[PDB]
Amino acid sequence: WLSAASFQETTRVLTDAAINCRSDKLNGLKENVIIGKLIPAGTGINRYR
Amino acid sequence: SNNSVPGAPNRVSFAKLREPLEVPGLLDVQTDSFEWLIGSPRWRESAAERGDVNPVGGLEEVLYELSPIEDFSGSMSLSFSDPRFDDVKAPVDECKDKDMTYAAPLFVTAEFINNNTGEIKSQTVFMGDFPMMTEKGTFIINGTERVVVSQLVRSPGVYFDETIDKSTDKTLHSVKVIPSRGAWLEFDVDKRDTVGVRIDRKRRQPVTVLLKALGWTSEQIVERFGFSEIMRSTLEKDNTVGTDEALLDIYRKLRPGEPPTKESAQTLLENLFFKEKRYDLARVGRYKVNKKLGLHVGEPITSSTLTEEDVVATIEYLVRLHEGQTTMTVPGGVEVPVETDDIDHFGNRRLRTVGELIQNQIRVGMSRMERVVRERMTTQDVEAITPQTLINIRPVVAAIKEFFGTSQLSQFMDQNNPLSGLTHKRRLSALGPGGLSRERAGLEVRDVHPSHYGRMCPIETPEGPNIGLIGSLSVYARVNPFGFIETPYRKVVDGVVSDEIVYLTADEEDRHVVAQANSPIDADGRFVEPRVLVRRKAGEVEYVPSSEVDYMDVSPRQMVSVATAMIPFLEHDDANRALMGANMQRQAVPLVRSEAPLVGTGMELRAAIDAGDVVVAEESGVIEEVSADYITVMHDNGTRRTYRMRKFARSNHGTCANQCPIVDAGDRVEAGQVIADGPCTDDGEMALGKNLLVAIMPWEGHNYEDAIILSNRLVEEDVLTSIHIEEHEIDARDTKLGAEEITRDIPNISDEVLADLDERGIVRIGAEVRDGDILVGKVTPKGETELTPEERLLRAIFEVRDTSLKVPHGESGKVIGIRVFSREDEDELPAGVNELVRVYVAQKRKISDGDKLAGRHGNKGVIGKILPVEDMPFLADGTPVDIILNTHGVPRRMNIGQILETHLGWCAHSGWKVDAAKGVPDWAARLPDELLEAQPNAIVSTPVFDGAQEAELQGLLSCTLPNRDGDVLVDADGKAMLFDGRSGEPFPYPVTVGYMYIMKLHHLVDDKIHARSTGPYSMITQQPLGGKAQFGGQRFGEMECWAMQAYGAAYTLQELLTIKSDDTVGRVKVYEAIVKGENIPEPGIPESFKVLLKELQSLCLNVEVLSSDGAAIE
Amino acid sequence: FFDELRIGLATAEDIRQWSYGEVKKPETINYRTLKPEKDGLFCEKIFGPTRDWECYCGKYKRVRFKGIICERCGVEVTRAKVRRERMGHIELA
Amino acid sequence: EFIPRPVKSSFREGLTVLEYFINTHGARKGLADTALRTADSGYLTRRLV
Amino acid sequence: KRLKVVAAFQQSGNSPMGMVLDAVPVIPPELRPMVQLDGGRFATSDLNDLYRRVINRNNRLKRLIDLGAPEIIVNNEKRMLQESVDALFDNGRRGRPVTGPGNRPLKSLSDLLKGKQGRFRQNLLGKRVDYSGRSVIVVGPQLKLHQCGLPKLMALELFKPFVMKRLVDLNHAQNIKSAKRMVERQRPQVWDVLEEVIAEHPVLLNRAPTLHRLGIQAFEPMLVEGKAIQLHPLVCEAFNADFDGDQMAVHLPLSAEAQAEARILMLSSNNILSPASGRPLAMPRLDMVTGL
Amino acid sequence: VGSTDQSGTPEQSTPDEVNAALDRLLIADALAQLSAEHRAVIQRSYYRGWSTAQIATDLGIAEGTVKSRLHYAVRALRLTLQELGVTR
DNA sequence: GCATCCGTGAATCGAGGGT
DNA sequence: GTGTCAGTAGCTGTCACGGATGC
RNA sequence: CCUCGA
Repeated sequence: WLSAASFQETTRVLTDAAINCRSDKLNGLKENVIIGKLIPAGTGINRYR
Repeated sequence: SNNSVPGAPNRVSFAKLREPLEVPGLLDVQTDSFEWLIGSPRWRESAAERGDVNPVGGLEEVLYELSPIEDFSGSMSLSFSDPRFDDVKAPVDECKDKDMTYAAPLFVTAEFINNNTGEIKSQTVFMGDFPMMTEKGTFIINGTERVVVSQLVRSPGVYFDETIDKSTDKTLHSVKVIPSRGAWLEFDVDKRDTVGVRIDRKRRQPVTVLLKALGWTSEQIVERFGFSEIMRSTLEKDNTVGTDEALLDIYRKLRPGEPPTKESAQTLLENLFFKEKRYDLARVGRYKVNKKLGLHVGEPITSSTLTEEDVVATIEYLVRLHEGQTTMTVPGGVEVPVETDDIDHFGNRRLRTVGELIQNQIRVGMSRMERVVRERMTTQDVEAITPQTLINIRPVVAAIKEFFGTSQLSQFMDQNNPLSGLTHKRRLSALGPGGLSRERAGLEVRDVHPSHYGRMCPIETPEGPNIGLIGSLSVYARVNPFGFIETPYRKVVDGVVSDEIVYLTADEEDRHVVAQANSPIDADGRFVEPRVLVRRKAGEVEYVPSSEVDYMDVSPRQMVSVATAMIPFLEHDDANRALMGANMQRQAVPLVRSEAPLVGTGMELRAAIDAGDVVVAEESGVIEEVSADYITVMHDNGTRRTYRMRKFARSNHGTCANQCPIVDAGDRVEAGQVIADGPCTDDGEMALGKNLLVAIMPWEGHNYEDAIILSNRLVEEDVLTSIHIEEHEIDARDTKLGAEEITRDIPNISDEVLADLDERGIVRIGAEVRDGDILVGKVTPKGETELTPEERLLRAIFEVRDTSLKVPHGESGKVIGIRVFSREDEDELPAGVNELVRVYVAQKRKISDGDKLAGRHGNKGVIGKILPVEDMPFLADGTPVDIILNTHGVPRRMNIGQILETHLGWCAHSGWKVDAAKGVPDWAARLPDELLEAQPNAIVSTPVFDGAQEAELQGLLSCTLPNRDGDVLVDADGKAMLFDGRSGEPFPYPVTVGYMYIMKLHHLVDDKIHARSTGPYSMITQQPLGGKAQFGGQRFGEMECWAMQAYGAAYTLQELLTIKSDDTVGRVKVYEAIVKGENIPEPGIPESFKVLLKELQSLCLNVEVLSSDGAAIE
Repeated sequence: FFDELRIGLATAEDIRQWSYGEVKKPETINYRTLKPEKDGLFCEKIFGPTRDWECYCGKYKRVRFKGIICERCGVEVTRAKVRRERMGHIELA
Repeated sequence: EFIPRPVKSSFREGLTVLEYFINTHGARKGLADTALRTADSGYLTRRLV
Repeated sequence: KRLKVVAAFQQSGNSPMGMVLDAVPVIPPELRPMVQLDGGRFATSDLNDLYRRVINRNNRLKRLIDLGAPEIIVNNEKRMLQESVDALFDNGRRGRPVTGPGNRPLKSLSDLLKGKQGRFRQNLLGKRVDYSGRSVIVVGPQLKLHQCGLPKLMALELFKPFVMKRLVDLNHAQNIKSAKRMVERQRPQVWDVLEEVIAEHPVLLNRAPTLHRLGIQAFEPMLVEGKAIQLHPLVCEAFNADFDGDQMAVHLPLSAEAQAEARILMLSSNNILSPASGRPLAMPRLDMVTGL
Repeated sequence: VGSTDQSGTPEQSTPDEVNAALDRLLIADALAQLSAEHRAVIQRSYYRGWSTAQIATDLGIAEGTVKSRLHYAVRALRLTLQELGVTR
């Protein structure tokens, strides 16, 4: 829901997120970029990291 | 000869068409508008000879609409008349210095009429400080020159629209009756073949509801609109019937929530559209309606209001248009065509200038006072009331201050060079209040309209997001008292060109047909060819018999702007590069010394003189005493006028406005002659650049795609050196723990940095200051409870802090002026300030690697390398070239003007001599006799769309003058043999060589260079600041983060978004880790993300971070 | 390293569990003393001290009083960083 | 639609007064829609991203 | 579609009562700051007005309830409290927006996150960074493909802490504190010292718009006089960068991993081919092809 | 008068901690060259902000003992800083 | 059951100046 | 403490598109 | 938000 709320229709996405009580698995490029984690790609994947 | 009127240098033109009318005052748009507003004697005499009957100044029109002021009863009355001005409060230049407003006190004559006592007291009431317009058409608000820009607005009147439905695919139609003020009224035909009307944006009522409210029976309605089935179906589908029934239906939809009285709705439905209080079509709004409907076409414009007759004839005009009718006569009216309007046509698109734009702000201020007056009348006694007691001028002065202070039309004046300033005063802006929003401007408002011919230039327009929304007034164009733009035309009687000139509006021009300016004309006036290029209604261009031409264009350059008319060989440059050519001339930088261009257009004289940055003699006389400081002129009658030169003045954009006298002591000077010229001026002509010896060749890749290589001669001889001045400012305030004091005594500062300061802490005049040096030493006392523990220990182990004025990064020059303002010394500072110091620093900027140069044809480029004078490819006689332009970036852009300009430029530099023996050659038969011979460094004119033809240019190259040794260096093709200064071998092939006028643009690396290690951070987001002036960093945007992810540089991306940005502890540990030599620590959590969570919470959303086990972590 | 980011509807009990106090008065600050008004939108008892370790009434202005709830003004004494994280609330009638 | 009347002149020959004006209709709309054609392009790009 | 909403409240275990609020939270003050103007007057955030207008109406409701005001005033007041709270969360969502001074719609909490100026796109997907710069670009034919030229004054500020460290090591400065005053005053010792610092320390060049990944490439900086960046003529195609006033930004990788990512992944010599088509980009393109 | 959301109002900024971080690094170096007694007294007077009697109560030493240790430890730090060229 | 009307979206970075 | 009429400015000169909202 | 530069 964090990768979707940052794309389009922010209020429309955050509403459905709170109704469904959605949990965001912080495992994605757009999501980790936001919080400051290493992106799971390139040198960030567990094989090279 | 070119421009033989004031006494200018003799510039010879390649002109084939004579100029019947000389260019008007290019600054008239600002002048006539303001003179009309205040009713100056010059404007009244202009309207007097114009034929006008009962003209009205701008103030008189607002005061007459206001007078008289009466309460509900009518026992008391107040009226205003005769507005007059006292002398100006402070001169123009003094206002810029002391940060005040240029204004003149406004007096009116008011009197109180008492109906219950039959006695009146009349007196003079001071209304308010009235902002005055400078002679240059500018205002001065708080010490800053501003320019009120003319606004393109939708003209008042009745307009019809033909829209196409999306789903039903049927042709719909709509009508708008746009008043100059009041409520709006739009009729429409929906997809059900019924007619309605929306009153002031409100709900769409059936069109018959309005007729029933006016007292029209349902039978008489069927009598008028019976010929259409869509109107018969409207009265049938109607809900309520009855005159007193639909009248209440309108009231509850217009003013909901109120008890509906038969006379409370009868009052406003008459006042909103037929009483002059809350509705008014200006004298132009009435006239525009009287033609579209074809009624009152003979009545003098006296009715400033809408009538029921107009509404009925309007609905008749609409319903016929819907069902294919093409002709209609109003009952008792002339025949009129039935069509839809453009709203982009310059006959329906109106231009309101400074006077009108100001009048509305005075009108709002007066109306706000009028309501206070009526309340103060019924409160005070009816015998001790005077005009002084009834008048509260507070909302008036706050209305003109609100406008000039905050308005999209009060714009910071462009003051790079005089041409940039002149164009700004002639701008036509579509944006603003009452116009449209930038998000509300389709691809149709922006493109060129056929009615712009001779009125608005189709070239000069920004290429950014404001393209098409901002235009420049055409050269010969003018504005009528109605607001439309008039342009002159030559009346053709019977196939004969006449010197009679008449100005036509947009719609007036369409009712005739006009010939193109460059039509072949007999010496008597008869056209040579039967068929001539003719512009027709609806923007139709076609040939037509000579016996059909009614008018014709005044001059070829009639359609272009002032800057565009300054592009030589303009007819050979595409609009794209021409747009940049004209837009970049306004970006020219005033050079130390100015050279007039060899190849000109003729506009350079009037553009410079009408700009107002030169010094022209008002009356003829002789020069009694002339100095670099001032010029004194002794007239013939005996009076003396002394003109003071503006020396090393800071422009709005940092350029140097410096005037220099031209005439000498004891020089006879005629009236209107230039006695001193300022920046970008030479003997009265705009000198926006320098004449440079150009070679068109690639050179070792340093000029690769649009880069420029320059000779160091331009550095050694200050050919392209420019002066720039920055203003630095600081103030001494009262703080919570005392007061900041400006002192030379600064804690923990050596005596070596403070060596250039006087005893006050101010830098002394003449000192050279680098960046970081102290200019004004100010210390502010800091409390003890604000000290770091280390700062307190460092204070214990060894109360004011340093707030000195230092030189910002990247600034450097000589301190030329200081201005000090002290509250102790009567200086009026804002409350809480005790002293204010402004330091002026001047820098002499030589041309540097990366500075942006450009020509007049959109040929731009930065400086890629400045070779020494010996490395440059030099001509046969040893003279090295000055600038090398890559050839590849020439034939793509379609800017051949530089090629024709380069050739003519050389012929001007060398001179020519046409073989006169054995007759005049066949190519120069059309050339004036003044061009058959030319001395070196001759000045020439290539008028736009006239001027030198390629045939005549070819002939001049054949008869170019030889040099001092007797050798002809360039060939008839225009190319010449150059020698490589680096190797010595001559270049294998001949190269195009000539002289081109190059301007130094205001995009210099000295200003645009920037770098940042650390610096300020925004308090909320904790991210680095932005902009060079704030010492900010660059923005790694969204697309740039995609690039790191695309590379897979994950760690670099985290580094960018964490330790290098908003990691509060991570960025510091990086700074520590660098000076220690340790490794870079691990990035933390961005403080900006912490803010995001706290913002989602503020919306009643419970966001939580869970660990791998499931426990929420704080 | 934290795995999941959970979002949900905030119960009225959560809204009160976050808030360090209710915003009763509508005032903002004083326009002479620059002191935020008590129980206002900037109440120091609720959101936090304007300056570090400085209370409203002025009794505790030193670092030695770390964690002391002032009795005369009710302001805690931590860094002004908490004015970036302590939430308030309005109890609706 | 194409104008039933062409631009006969070449830039070497020299456009007529009306020729330059009639050229600007397409030239300005050439710049106008180019800004719009880049806006829809960049928006499509971020949806694809 | 109704089941899509109802089943969400069923499984998750949260009550639908949360959609109706009994208390509204107050955002911390630093996120709604009130700033002072140089004229003595004050400028505040719109949220303070929005929060303030809700409090006024909420306090009025407590008066009306205590005073036993007519049911028409209590009910007609609660609506205003509903409309006021509706504006605090998303002003303008229903009806006409709450106008401020000048008929300007006030920003709401939900306006803080929408569009390009919202928190997500403006302050989360892209921050603005330290250790960065920008200047005019100029072609440098003599440069090798892996080289770029940055001005001396740009490199000095970018490597300021690195210069301070070495100035204090070589004993040009007594302490690291005075090493800073030396760089800020631009003492002549730094220009010889700066070369040791920037030695083989790659930098990143970026030209907006960054359309594809070849819009950013890594280079070895070369100290040049003047104030313009010197760019290799072969990378102009990737950047789509002509030289008529174009500007490029420079970013200094700090961490060891960041330098390795620039040296290997982003170096201009390792990115000759277009990732879209496989055909070369750093090839003779304009004047160069004509010469050949 | 003003709204921060409204344009034309400058955003608040906070300077960087470079000067503070460098001083902290030099103070941490001069502190390490002190005796455990002197270091544990300056860190209780300037870093913890206690009174003279409060440090005397904690360390179990006399009142004048804390005054004397502080008096020397400050001069000891001034010795180390002036030896490294720290500006007065 | 369907036409209407509501809400969502509309490229990137950069300079300087006013209130 | 308040007490005869006592009544916004501004504005529509964006548009494609989908689906809940509503007759 | 006014003007402007790729």
